[PDB]
Amino acid sequence: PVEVTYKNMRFLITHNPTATLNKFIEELKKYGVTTIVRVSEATYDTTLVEKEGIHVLDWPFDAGAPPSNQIVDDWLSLVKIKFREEPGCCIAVHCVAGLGRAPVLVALALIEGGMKYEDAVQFIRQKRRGAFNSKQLLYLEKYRPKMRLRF
Repeated sequence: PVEVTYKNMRFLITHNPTATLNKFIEELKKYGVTTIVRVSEATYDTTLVEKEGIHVLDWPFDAGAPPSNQIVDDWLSLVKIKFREEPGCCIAVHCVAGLGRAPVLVALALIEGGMKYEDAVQFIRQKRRGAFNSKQLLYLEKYRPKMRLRF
């Protein structure tokens, strides 16, 4: 469980539980996460998660493949609204391995928050070493930001 914080944003990058749901739920609730963004095939049932009060959003894309335009647009709007309506909260992004798709979204949040892509890569790699493969680093390098988040 690795946590990334920048300005008004706080993220928890997680993976499929190593160990079962109860420990997982308790940990998320303790971190203040109000939303889980699952971008891959997930190994747990949402029904218990939602009963605990954490909405799950399922925006999957292929491992190593870049997220669709819609996914990026939807993610950036969620980041824009959620942290303002619930200041101090945490957003969880979940990946199969917690090394590619989930850090990629967090990198996009950091870039749209003012970081250049190399700053964001290092910012996440400081918390989760070995994140991002070559295909994914190139995507972050080529990404051209909308630059519409306000702080």
